[PDB]
Amino acid sequence: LDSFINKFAEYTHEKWAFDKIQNNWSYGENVDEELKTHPMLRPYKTFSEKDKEIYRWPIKESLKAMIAWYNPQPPDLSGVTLSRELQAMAEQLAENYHNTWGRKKKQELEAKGGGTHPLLV
Repeated sequence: LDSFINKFAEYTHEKWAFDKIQNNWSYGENVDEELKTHPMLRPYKTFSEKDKEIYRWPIKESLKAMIAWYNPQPPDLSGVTLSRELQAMAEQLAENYHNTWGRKKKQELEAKGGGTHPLLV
């Protein structure tokens, strides 16, 4: 929504960075079998533009469509369970993954030169 949204990509990385050290992916060049390292061992608060292809505007529109209608520690988010006022809204948030990306999914197989997939339901 605001400049705080840049810290949401931190959370997506804070959980994503924490398990790598937990699972031998420490640091040094990239994800690899012979190396078994963590490529992006760096906070997103002061980040480069390589994650702007995943986070930012794609995650902004994730948080902007709603208004229309190094060992980081990610905190626990399940402190408050989503009641039916919000549980059915996550039923709509999961619908976004098949609407925003699903529309691209229809435009993914129709912009390659053919192909069909049963997921289009």
